[PDB]
Amino acid sequence: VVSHFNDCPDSHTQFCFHGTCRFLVQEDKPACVCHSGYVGARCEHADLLA
Amino acid sequence: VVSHFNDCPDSHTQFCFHGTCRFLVQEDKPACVCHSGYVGARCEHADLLA
Amino acid sequence: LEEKKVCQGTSNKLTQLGTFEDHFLSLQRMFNNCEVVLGNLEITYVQRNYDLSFLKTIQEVAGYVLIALNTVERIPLENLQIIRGNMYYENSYALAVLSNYDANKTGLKELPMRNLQEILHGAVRFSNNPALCNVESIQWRDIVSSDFLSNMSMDFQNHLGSCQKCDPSCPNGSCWGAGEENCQKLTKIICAQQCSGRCRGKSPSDCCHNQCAAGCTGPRESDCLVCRKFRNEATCKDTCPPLMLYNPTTYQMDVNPEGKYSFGATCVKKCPRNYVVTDHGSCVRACGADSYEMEEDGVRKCKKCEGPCRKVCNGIGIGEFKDSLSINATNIKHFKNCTSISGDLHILPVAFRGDSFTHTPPLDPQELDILKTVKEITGFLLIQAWPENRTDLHAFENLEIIRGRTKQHGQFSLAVVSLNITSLGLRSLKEISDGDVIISGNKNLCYANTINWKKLFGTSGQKTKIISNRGENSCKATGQVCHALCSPEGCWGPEPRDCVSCRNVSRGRECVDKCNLLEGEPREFVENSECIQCHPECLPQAMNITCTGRGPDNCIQCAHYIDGPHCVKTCPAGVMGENNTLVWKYADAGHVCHLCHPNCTYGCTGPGLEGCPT
Amino acid sequence: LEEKKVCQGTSNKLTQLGTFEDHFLSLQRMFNNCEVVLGNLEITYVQRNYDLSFLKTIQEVAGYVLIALNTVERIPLENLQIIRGNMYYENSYALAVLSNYDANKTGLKELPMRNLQEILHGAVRFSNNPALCNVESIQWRDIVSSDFLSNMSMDFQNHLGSCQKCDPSCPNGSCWGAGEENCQKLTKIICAQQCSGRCRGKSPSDCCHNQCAAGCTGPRESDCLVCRKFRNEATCKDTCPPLMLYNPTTYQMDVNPEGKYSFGATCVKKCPRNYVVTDHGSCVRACGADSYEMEEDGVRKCKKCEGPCRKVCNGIGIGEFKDSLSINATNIKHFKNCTSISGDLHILPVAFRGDSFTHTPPLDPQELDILKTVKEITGFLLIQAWPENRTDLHAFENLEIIRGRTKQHGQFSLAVVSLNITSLGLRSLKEISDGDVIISGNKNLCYANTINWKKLFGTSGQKTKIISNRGENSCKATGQVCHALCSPEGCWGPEPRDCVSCRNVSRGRECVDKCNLLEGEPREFVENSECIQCHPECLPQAMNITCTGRGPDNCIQCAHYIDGPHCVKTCPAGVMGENNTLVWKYADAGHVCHLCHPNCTYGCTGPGLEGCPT
Repeated sequence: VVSHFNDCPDSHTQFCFHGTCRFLVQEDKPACVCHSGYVGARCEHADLLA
Repeated sequence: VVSHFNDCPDSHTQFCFHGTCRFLVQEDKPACVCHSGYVGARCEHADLLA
Repeated sequence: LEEKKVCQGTSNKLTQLGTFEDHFLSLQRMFNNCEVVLGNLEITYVQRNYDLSFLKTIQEVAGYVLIALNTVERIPLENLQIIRGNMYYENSYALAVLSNYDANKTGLKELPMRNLQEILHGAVRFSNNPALCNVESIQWRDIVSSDFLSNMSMDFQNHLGSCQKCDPSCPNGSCWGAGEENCQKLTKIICAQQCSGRCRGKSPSDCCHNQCAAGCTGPRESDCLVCRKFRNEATCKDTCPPLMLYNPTTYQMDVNPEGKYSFGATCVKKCPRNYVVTDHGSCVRACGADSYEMEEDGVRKCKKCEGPCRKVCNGIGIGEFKDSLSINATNIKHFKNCTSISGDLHILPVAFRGDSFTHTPPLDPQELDILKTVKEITGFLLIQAWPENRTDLHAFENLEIIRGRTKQHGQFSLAVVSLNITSLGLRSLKEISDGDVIISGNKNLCYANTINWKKLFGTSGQKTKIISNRGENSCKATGQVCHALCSPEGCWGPEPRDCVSCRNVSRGRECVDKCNLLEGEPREFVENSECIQCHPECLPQAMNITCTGRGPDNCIQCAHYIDGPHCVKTCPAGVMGENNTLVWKYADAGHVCHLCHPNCTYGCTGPGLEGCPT
Repeated sequence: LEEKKVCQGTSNKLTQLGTFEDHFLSLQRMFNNCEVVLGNLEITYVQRNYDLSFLKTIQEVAGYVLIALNTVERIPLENLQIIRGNMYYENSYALAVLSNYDANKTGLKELPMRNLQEILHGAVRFSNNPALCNVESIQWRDIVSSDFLSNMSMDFQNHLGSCQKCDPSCPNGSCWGAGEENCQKLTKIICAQQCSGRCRGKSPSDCCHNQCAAGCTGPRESDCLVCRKFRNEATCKDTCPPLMLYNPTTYQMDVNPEGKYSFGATCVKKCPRNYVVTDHGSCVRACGADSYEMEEDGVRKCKKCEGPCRKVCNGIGIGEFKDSLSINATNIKHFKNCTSISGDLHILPVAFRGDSFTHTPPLDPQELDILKTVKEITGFLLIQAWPENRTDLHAFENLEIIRGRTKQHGQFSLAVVSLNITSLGLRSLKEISDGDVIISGNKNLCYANTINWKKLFGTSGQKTKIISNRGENSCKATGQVCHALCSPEGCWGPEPRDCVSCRNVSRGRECVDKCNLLEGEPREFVENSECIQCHPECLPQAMNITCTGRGPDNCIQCAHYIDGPHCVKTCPAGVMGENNTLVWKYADAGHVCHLCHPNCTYGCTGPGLEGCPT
């Protein structure tokens, strides 16, 4: 089963502020997983409408 | 019989500066006959262009 | 009504906001009941069997459209008409459809964007989604703008079984789905040979207006489907009608009976009261570097700068701070002596903790004092982290006006979330011209709703959200209600110097109940309910007052010599006068000095020459 | 070439300029060899057997068209296309053909205006002109606008019906008189409702652009026959492309790469040298009262004035003055303290004589000194009368600049004809920014052809015309050649006060033989052939020179005391210094000024305390 996901490489570590990084491999780009209550491409801001 | 022009009435006398008035009758409107060397709707200006 | 419901879109690129069924809720929350997305349109991580039926009402996307790792079979975006492409994904594209299959070659098969007819800017990328089919023959030169056809990437590898066909009632088997309606309808490469734009038929008899952006329903400017540049009340103009027209007959100017202000993408009658109004007529956010704003008779304008043309400071997310998140310790020096942030201030925990990704060393919390000179912010203020030793917003004790032109999530203009500060401490705020106010998640912060916030705002339709702070019934316990001097209006803090209106008198900038009118060195007066002291050399009297004015004349008597209606420590003993004379003035018994005789210029003890030794 | 030959157009409505063959000759001398009449077309008294073959080149008439009292067979206006109808004859009409029969029904036979298609403004009038055949069948709603049809007054009662009925080959029996071509080519009431402007066919595949005035050749905006409002380099625009475009996304303004200044009726890339460039790029004559003119880097602009502005006075013929021909006795009180004339200045012989018709009294010759504050003139200056006992232009004595924006007869700026003055007297006229100068008819005036005007125009392409004033020998014998000190360049009168140039040493506005160097009452020095009085504090040198500059710093010896580099009358004694400390000095041996003791506050007559009394 093709992973489609693998651990975030040691070049974008601490790249994610309020979430856990991960490397979706198909297009060679990382992607956070924000916690409940944080929006933003890098898990930067807090969703004030909550 | 040959009547398109008559003498200027005694209210448009001194109305023509450098010409003599004449009251053409078809439309009841005066019309100067400027002397040689003056243009203008009332024989007002001097023609500086020849 | 003629106001299509708008949304703000998202700006997540590939980030997932929690669990699969907690991402879809955030997706459903933002895009439900939408007609015109003003931001972007991300549809990512929407797993099987979810009902994306709310998308059948979206009609425009003023940004890009990103369809990331979905698995749902069919996305009903069958009403999208145009993608203005104001912001590019991957700096190139304005519609990206990437890898819509989970792990085992199943997922998104249908995508019936049958009404999509124009992409004003940007290329299109399809890639790596081996289940989407029947989008394999669409002529992509009828939709994309003729300029970007060199930058389009396309990779169709639907190798998962097969799928239905689309009957030959459509152009050379070019279909968006499978059926009669789900197949393309060209409007750019079937037009006649004398109309530079869209069309609706293989004839010159029905070519569309130059300003229609997707295809007209009539040969006029009031019949366009989507306007291309502007919108003057249901007429897709090109530039809003000017305010003053030229006059070829008399080489002069006039006044347009129908002239509107260019507010962003529409012709409005009058600019909103918090936008800079130029002379041409334009709601500018912050006018030119030379000009400077100044309040006119009820509106804001800006005129040229004479002599010193002072510097202006761009906020975060604009100018040289284009891709900055917070005011980190690599751009705080640029705010060295600002007094007006032509932008908006973001403070995030990355500012203090310091980042390692984009090589940014941490901040020194003492450097945060540089902001103490800021006097107004044109955008918004987003505070998300403060030094823990601090008990209040100390660096903003001089903030006076938050204009509210740019907003956070399109709604909020003052956000103070998840802070450890016991009192807000903006003891000089006067007006939040536009936006909302959220103050929540401050685990120990008392003074939030004592202030009557309804009089700081200046535009109808402004709300406040203050929850999850330190409970009011606990501030009462630890003895934290504000002072007994502050009027029942508000209190930014516990100290008397932090009220909003002193009940009786205000010695300088701190509230007191009674000025010193009989006792105390500073015997002042209560003019304008502000204790103002007088000349110290005035005579102090224990029964009556000392003074009724700053001038040394209003005093009853004087502690030293008196010279007519005015008194001073010593009367003229070598002072300058009129007509170049050294005025000298001798004293008397009752300290009523009298001018010396014009002879002697050294000393003066008796009348005239009776105090002139040699 | 790229531009079309332009006539200027008459304005004498029904005047006959002399006799039948001098009228025609003055008519031929203007409308020969041109294609666009910038003014008005008037064809009157063109009695039979005079050839009018020079009218077949006229294509537009930017005013009205009056055709009266002619008897010639045919007026060949075949190539006329549009009458912009800017002005009007009799306040209503823009084409009047009235009373074209002498006395015996030998009237105007044929007026074959077969290309006249559009009359942009005003109605039409045909009246009392028999022998005019087949123009009574034209359908005029195809020509006149749709809102002027309530003013058209036209009757056709041709007695001598001996004239050919036209072919059936042209619509609805609407011909212009004869031949296969004189048949109306309708372009407005045959367009299908899909068209907005005019067309070239009934099919909806024939609409012309919205700016096509008469018709079109193709369907775009670059194919118009003649433009409607503006003309941007062979593209009939509607408003010149603005200099700054409004960015719809970032709410800011961006410089337009193709912006052009709107100079009158053609989008130019640069205003003329003598036109005030307004803010939003439009060459304008004179801007609003809220502003006032100001020059910079050789171009002119106008900005807002501090508080209330000054007074600027409309010239003759502009604004409220439309009934006026010159500065009659009535309107002269409106020129009280005008430092400029944003307009013209006509001084006709009627001003001093007394206009009996328009109820105004004769002017007092002394009152023509109110115009001594006038310093510049935007338009032109036409003088034809003067109080013929003053032998100079005593009123315009300090006049300095003639912008010449508007010109007389479309060519002349300064015009001084038919006067009885002896010298010009404009001893301060420094530049004639544009136009041409004529000085004729002055029977006795000699000091005119001595000034080299070429250094007064500035803008190339300007020529004087100074003819028939006085044979130089007729005043060379009486010594009326001006002074021997007005250096070879020019001369405005017989006095040294009149020379334009100045030799050796001028004394301000007057020329002199030598400087008060060495001797004289005021000591002087020489720079650029001008002498300025030495500082009063330089000692009168009976030997060599006295000073080398204006300031007391260049003296050879001070008259009184000397405070350092400067020559002072009395050493300082109360001058402000540093730290608010006064300044007292004293004169020693060589009358040199040295500071007092820091103590001596009443000054001092000597060094230290051993100098001020104690």
